[PDB]
This record gives sequence, C-alpha cells and structure tokens, in this order.
Amino acid sequence: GETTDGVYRVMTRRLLGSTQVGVGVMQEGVFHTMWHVTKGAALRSGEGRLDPYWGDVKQDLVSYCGPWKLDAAWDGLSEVQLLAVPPGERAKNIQTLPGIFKTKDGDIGAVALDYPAGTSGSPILDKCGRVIGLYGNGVVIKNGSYVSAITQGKRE
Amino acid sequence: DMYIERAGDITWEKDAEVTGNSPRLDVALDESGDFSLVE
Ligand SMILES: CNC(=O)[C@H](Nc1ccc2c(c1)C(=O)OC2)c1cc(Cl)cc2[nH]ncc12
Repeated sequence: GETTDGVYRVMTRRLLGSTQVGVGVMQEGVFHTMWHVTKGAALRSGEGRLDPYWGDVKQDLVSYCGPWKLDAAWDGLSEVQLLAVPPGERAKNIQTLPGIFKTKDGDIGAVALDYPAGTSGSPILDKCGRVIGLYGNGVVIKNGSYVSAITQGKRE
Repeated sequence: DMYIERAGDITWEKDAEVTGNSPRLDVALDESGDFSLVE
C-alpha cells in the first residue's frame, strides 16, 4: 500500500475502538519503529502487508521491508525537534535541547518531553530534518516526569 | 492486527514551541531493553 516517506501512526483494532499504540518513520521504502510498539508483528498498510526485516529487544528497535536506514546522529551541542504524533491529535514539532544518559557503554542523547505512551516511535530531528533517533524508550525520574533516550539504529 | 496511517512530512519547523530541560542522568540498560536510574 502506502510507502511514501513520512511519519505514520501505528494503530490497532484488537481493543475498544481504534487505538494508537505507537508511531514510526517511512524512509527509502523501510518502516522504522520501536520494538515495544509492534512486538515484531506484521503491519498492514491499506491492502498491502509489511513484514519485519530486522529487530532487537535491547536496542528496542525494529524495521519493516528492509534494513534500518536512519543513521544521522545528534551533534552533542544543538537543539533538536521532537515531531510528536500524539493519539487523536495532530503531528506537532517541539524544540528542545537534549540532556544526556550516561551509561557504562557511553553517553546517549535524551529528550525531556512528557507525552502519552502511544506517542512512542516519534522521530527526533536535527535542523536539516534528518531523523537522529526515536522517542519512546526511557525512564521516569524522581519528580514523576518522563525522559526518553534518543534511540538510533545502525545502518549496515 | 496492526495498521499504519500517514500522519505527515518529516521537516524542521522554524518558530516552534521551545520547551523541556537538558538533564544529565546516570542510567543502566538491561537485556530486556529497559532503562533504569543508577544512584
Ligand atoms: C519507561 N517507559 C517507557 O519508556 C514507555 N515506553 C515503553 C513501554 C513499555 C516498554 C518499553 C517502553 C520497553 O522498552 O519495553 C517495554 C513510555 C513511552 C512514552 Cl513515549 C511515554 C511514556 N510515559 N510513561 C512511560 C512512557
């Protein structure tokens, strides 16, 4: 079905009404989303079918129709934009300066923006519009607020 | 079954709502892909 580049909502009819369980990015004929959104299950795009190609529970990422294509990275200095696609609400760009997740295996960018769980998979962009990662896997800090990692995959 | 619906183009919006802070957090990542705060 539809393979035009852009941000897409991930929906389900298994529960009451139509529910948005996540978001994803279509780029170079590949759909990129977070693993906890689809659990690696097949997706539908109109009459067409999208089968998983690559996935990883630890990275919390999954690609459909082909290998992961997103490889732009945060520069460690500039502000970024979360193209938040919230459930039942219009796509909206939110500008922020990312923080840092310091891990035993290096530092990762982090966006401190609080959105519904069905917003997971929303792309984070640089000033060029390039997807530097996905919003939706992070931690809930002491004051009850949410902080997500800027999760980026590897382009083979 | 799950399905996808187009929600828009991926472009930077000049004059967008600037919000959110930049916190530096000590975190751990487990084998199940879950983050946790290290203190
Ligand atoms: C700390 N939790 C999260 O990061 C939530 N997503 C999520 C949920 C379930 C799983 C995973 C991730 C994962 O890796 O395995 C199971 C989440 C996303 C968003 Cl966009 C806004 C949120 N506000 N509160 C929570 C939450």
